[PDB]
Amino acid sequence: NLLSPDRILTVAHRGASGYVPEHTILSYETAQKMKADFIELDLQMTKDGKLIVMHDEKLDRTTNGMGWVKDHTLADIKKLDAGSWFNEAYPEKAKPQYVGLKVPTLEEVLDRFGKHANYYIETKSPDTYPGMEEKLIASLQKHKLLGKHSKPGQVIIQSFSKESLVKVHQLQPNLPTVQLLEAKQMASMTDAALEEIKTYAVGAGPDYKALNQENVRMIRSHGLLLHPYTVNNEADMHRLLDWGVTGVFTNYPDLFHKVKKGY
Ligand SMILES: O=P(O)(O)OC[C@H](O)CO
Ligand SMILES: [Ca+2]
Ligand code: NA
Repeated sequence: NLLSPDRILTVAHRGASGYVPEHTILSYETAQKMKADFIELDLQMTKDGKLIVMHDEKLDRTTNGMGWVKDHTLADIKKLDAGSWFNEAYPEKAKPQYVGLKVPTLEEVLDRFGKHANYYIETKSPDTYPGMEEKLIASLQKHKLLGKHSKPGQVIIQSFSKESLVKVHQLQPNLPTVQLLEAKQMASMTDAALEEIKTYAVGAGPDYKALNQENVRMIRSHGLLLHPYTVNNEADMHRLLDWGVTGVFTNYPDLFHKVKKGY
């Protein structure tokens, strides 16, 4: 069971993004081959209302385009190069085949992997994107990833926005959510706050730098899954697993897969 506290989950942060440009089909394919349990998506929305996968609200960092995603049509965004930026930023990891990779839609990612992947999907800035949760759920429903014979945990919805997750939970009670937390939030965490999270979410996803043995124990004592982000070096993977987290977001899913076998 994907949602079992006894199972350690490898969540490939924006795919195998330590090796391949984030949020490209190729990044997700690479994560799959590296035995990731989940491929992780960040959602934005185009001017014509299409959900696409991109971390930033703006095109500037990971494409040769400029401006807010929501000011551009999907057709115009599909003209962009979403791979070359990676070759430039990380020359030592550059590959010729990264040139010309495209921004995928949510629909394209679900179409690519179907039920062969598990999806960890974040609603970014959902208050700025009317209808984001409904469109997301509609896409999941039509790709047969929802329903009550669906595999529990095949999709997890995550967000920094509590509002977004409460909305998802109200619309789809059996769709597991995970509340994301910044270091500043996690540092002042209370039992009351965790009990509140537990009413709509099955787990918490904090900045791992805010974690210690005591508050890992605290989170787990509430029966919450615990998936800290973003864990990229092996020593920290060991430390967190030793403390008792139940998975991580990582840019190096192959490395975490190896580490977790010892726990
Ligand atoms: O990488 P960010 O900025 O989306 O941070 C949150 C983690 O990815 C967990 O979704
Ligand atoms: Ca994310
Ligand atoms: Na750019």
